[PDB]
Amino acid sequence: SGFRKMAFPSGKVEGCMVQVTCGTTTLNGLWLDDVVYCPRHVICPNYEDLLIRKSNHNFLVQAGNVQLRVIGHSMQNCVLKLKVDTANPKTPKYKFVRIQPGQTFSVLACYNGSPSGVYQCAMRPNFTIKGSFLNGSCGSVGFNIDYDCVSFCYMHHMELPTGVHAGTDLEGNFYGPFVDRQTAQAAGTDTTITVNVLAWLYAAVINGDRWFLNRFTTTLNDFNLVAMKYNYEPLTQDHVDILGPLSAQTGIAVLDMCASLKELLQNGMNGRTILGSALLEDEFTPFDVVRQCSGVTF
Amino acid sequence: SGFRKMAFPSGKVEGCMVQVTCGTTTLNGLWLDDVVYCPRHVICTSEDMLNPNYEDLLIRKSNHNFLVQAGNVQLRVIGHSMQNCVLKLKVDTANPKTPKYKFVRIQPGQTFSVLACYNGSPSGVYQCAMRPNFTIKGSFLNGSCGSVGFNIDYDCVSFCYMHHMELPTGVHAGTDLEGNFYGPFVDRQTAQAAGTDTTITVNVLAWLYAAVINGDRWFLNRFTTTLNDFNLVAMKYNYEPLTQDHVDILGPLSAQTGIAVLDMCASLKELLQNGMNGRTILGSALLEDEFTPFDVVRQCSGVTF
Ligand SMILES: O=C(Nc1cncc2ccccc12)[C@@H]1CNS(=O)(=O)c2ccc(Cl)cc21
Ligand SMILES: O=C(Nc1cncc2ccccc12)[C@@H]1CNS(=O)(=O)c2ccc(Cl)cc21
Ligand SMILES: [Cl-]
Repeated sequence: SGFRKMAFPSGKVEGCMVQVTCGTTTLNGLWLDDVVYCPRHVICPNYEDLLIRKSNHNFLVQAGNVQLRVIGHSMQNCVLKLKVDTANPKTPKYKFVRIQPGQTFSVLACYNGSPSGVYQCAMRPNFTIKGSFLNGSCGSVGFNIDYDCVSFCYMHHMELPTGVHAGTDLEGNFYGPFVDRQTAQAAGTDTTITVNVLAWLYAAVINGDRWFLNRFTTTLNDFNLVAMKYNYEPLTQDHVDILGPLSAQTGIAVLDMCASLKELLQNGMNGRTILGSALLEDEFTPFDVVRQCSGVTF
Repeated sequence: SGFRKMAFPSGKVEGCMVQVTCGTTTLNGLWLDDVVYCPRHVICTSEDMLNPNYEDLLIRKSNHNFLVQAGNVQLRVIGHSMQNCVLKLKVDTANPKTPKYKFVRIQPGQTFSVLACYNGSPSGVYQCAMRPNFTIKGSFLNGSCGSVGFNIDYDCVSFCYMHHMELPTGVHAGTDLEGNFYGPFVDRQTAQAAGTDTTITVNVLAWLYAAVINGDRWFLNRFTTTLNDFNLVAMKYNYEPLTQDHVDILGPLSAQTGIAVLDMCASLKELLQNGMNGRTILGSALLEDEFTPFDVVRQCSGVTF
C-alpha cells in the first residue's frame, strides 16, 4: 500500500555529474565516456562566434576533486560537447531519448557538479517543467531507467518568469518554443494531462479509494467536449488502449472511469481527497502506476 | 524558483543494498563494512508471526542458513547476532562501497528519503516524514522489508529507518538501525493499529514561509496570536501543539521573510477556518506538513521574492 511521487534511483547518474567553469560562469556537466555535455550558454548571443575565440584550456572541468583535461570542443544545437582526456569509469549503459509532453522523468538537481536532490516531474503539454531549481542548477539532467539502461531525456537550461523551467534533450534541441538568450519568453497556457489523471484514478482504485466511481459510462466524443472545457488535453484512442491493463485489473472500463472524471470536473471533490490530494494529479503516467503497483527493480 | 518534495540522491545507499534469504523468506539488507543489517523477522514463517520467540528461532540457525546476495555475488556469513528487532549478519567481505555513515534515531515531524527495494534491488526513491503517531505513509509492497530511510546532509549518510511492516490502514512501521521500533509497535502479526494521526504544525508553518519566499502572500492577515490561543484553535483541527522549541526553530525563516512566527500562526489559524477558496499554495490545495524548517532552508533561495 501507499502511493508516492517516486523517482528512479539516481546512483547511475550521480557518477556522471561534473562542474564546468568558463570564465565567470559555473554550471553542471554530464560526463559520459570521454565527453562532457553541458548547456552552451556556459560561454556567455552569437554562440559559434563566441566559441571560436575559446581554447580547450579556457574550459575548467572538475569531477569531484580531480580536474579533467579538455582536449576538444564542439557544439550540437544548444549543447556544448567537451572532449576530455579521461573516459568516465562510472559511465553506465545509456541512451539519449527525446520525450513527449505527458511523459515523466527523474531530475537529479545539481550545483557545482554536486548532486543535491532528486525529484520526479513531467514534461507539461506547454513543454515546460514545474521543477525546483536555483541559480547554478543549469546542466542538471532528467532521466528514466529501463532495467540497467539510463535514458537521458532532459538537460536544464533556464527559468521562465512564472517560475517554471525550460531545457533541451541531450542533443541540444529545446523542448518548446524557447531559446537560450536573455529575451522576453513566456510559457504558453498549460493544460492537464488527461491520460495521466485517469491512470492516477486507477491507482486510487487499486489502493482502495472508490468513492468517485459511478454506474455511468460515456463516449470518447462526449468526454472530449468536457475535457476541452476544463483545459484538459484531448484523450485519444491510443490513450484508451494504453489504459487497457489498468482497466482490466480494476474491472472499470476506460470510458466508465472517464464518466467519473467528468463528474469530478463538473462537481468537484466535495471536501474529499483521492490518494491524499484535493486536486486531480496528472504527473503519473499509466506505466508509472503499473510499475509502482508491481515493484519493478533496477 | 519552484518547490518540490525532494529526496536525497540515493547512490550512496544503493551500493549498500543486499538480498537476505532465510529458508523461504526473502527481504532486503543493509551492507555496511563487514555487517549486513536486516529485520529479524526474516527467520520467521507466516505461522511464527502470531507469537514468535525470536531467541528460540535464532538459536536453531547456523551461519550457512543465511544466504546473502550482493548483486550477482554470494557473501559468506561468518557470524550472527540479534540487537532488538534487527538481525546483524557478520560477512566475510567488507563493502567497498560503504559510505561515511551514522545511525540516528529521529523524532516525529522529521523527514527522510526512502530507497524502496525488492530482492536487494532498488526500485525507487521518495521523501516522507515520521508521522506524530510514529507511522510513515510510504509506498511499500510485499518484499520491501529491510528498505531504509536516510538523510545525506553534507557527505555523510545518516540511516534513520528500516522498514518492517504494514498496518491495516495501509501505513508503515519500522525501526531505527539499532532495531528499536518507532511507536508502540511489535514485529508480531498481533492486532496493532496506528494511533489517531495529527498534522505536523511546525512543518506547515515552515511550508507557509517557503510560499512567502517564493512570492506568495495571499494567506497572510493583519492579526497576531498568543502561543496558547494558537494551540487552543489548532488542536480543534487535529494539529500538533506548537512548542517554544518550534517557535525558536522557525526564527531564521521569520527573519528572512520579516514575518514573526506568531503572525504566521495567525495566518495558519485563518487558513484552517476559511479553507483556500479555490486557491493553492505552492501548487497544493491542502496544507503540506512533510517539509521541515531545515528542508525549507535547504531547498529555498536565501533571497525572498
Ligand atoms: O535562466 C537562467 N538560469 C536559471 C535556471 N534555473 C533556475 C534559476 C533561478 C534563478 C535564476 C536563474 C535560474 C539563466 C540566467 N537567467 S537569464 O539570463 O534570463 C537566462 C537566459 C537564457 C538561458 Cl538559457 C539561461 C539563463
Ligand atoms: O507487514 C508485513 N509485510 C509488509 C511490509 N510492508 C508492506 C507490505 C505490503 C503488503 C504485504 C506485506 C507488506 C509482514 C507480513 N504481514 S504480517 O504478518 O502482518 C507482519 C507483521 C509484522 C511484521 Cl514485522 C511483518 C509482517
Ligand atoms: Cl530528529
